[PDB]
Amino acid sequence: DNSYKMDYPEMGLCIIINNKNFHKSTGMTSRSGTDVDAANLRETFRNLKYEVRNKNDLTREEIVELMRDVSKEDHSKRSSFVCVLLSHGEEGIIFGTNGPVDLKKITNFFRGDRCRSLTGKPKLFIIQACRGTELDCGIETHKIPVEADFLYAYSTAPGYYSWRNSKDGSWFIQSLCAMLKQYADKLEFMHILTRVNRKVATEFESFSFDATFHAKKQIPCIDSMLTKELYFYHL
Amino acid sequence: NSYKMDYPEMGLCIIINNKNFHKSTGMTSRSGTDVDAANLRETFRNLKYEVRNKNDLTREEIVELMRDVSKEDHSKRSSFVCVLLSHGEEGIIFGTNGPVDLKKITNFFRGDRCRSLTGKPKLFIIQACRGTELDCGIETHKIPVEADFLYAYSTAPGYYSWRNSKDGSWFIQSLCAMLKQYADKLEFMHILTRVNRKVATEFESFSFDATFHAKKQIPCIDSMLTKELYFYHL
Amino acid sequence: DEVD
Amino acid sequence: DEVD
Repeated sequence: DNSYKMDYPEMGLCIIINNKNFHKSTGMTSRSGTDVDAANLRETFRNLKYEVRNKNDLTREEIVELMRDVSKEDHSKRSSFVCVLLSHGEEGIIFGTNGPVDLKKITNFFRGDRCRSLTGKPKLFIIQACRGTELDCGIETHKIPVEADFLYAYSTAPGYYSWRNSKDGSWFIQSLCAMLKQYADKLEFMHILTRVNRKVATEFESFSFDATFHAKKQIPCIDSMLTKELYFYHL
Repeated sequence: NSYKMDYPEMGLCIIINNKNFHKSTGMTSRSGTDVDAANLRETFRNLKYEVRNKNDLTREEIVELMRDVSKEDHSKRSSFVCVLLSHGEEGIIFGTNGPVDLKKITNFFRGDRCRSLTGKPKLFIIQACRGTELDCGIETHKIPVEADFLYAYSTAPGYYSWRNSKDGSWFIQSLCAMLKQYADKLEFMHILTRVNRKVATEFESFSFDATFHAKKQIPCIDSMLTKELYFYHL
Repeated sequence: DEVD
Repeated sequence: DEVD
């Protein structure tokens, strides 16, 4: 059993939280282009046969409540769980429309001992958010652990900004959807994400009238506590 | 696509084995770590790495060692491996006399600071605490300067990492066994996933102290690699 | 391009 | 078994 069982009746839920407009208390910019991301993800995971639920502009209270409620559903007939977070962020932190919440508080509901119908099933958290404010200048070329079976697909390295394009969407979500579309019927998930890493690292470079933000680079970060290989196809 | 691993040399494997700590730090001796260091030496020798074992380094000696190694000419080397065996906290590895930021160590190998490793995989294998949480378990320019690093952590963020005084650490035991079994068959992320499964399923702590008994561990693969890594070429 |  |  080197591969997760992915032939349950349902692939599972894909929760997309798309935070675009932020309250003035938190003081934050609108995240132009994130609607492109949310739509790309909806279509991408629809074609992978996930039950997609799009949510927009949730407060941090609403994020925690949504995650609590979803973790209390019966996932028995579901192979996996996916949550995509599109928002501003800091290291370990995602922003509701009205302020920060620790990622650990969101993901804890899905721990092996707290969401029993997902125990032993892959729980994927895909995070398009800053992890800090560094820029990458680039260079010219039998129990199981309660924390097991999580994958965090971070858009950027710890400590760094994550780049978004107001017309095309974020670099990471653009590349993620493109690689899932091309390779989900061929490659194991870590190899898909490695191609995402390559695509973001090599094909994207910032263009800015402000020299301090110009010609910058990005590498995503795959954080796997999975115990098996993950294939989105069957047979 | 796959990293080019047919350079004349696979590369260096630096093993820092901290067992004995200065009395004034209050840190305990890490019984079992010599088993890890010898297991790692043989495992990476078999993979044709130029292994260098270092033992009981101060925080000063760790920084100087890594600065010096990053200043070597790696042009004929396919890859670089560093294994850290010590006490730790999140983001921190301990020399014998105090802490070192992991970032300080790895920054020497950034794509802009070690040009002869640019575009080559840089693997940091870390057997150390990331905190004090216990897992009770449940019954069942052209490229980024941060690109091409992989951090293979023994344990999840925030958690203790377990070591057996006779057999070595759970993670290094499992890493060496999976490399020995699968390095001629599987891509590296798939090897580390087997290591994840082995640690998560086969190990459980036995302790006379109820607080520390029947606990579990899941390692954490942190990949900023841009290609698949295979230890067999041609 | 913008940061987020 | 011991913690590091």
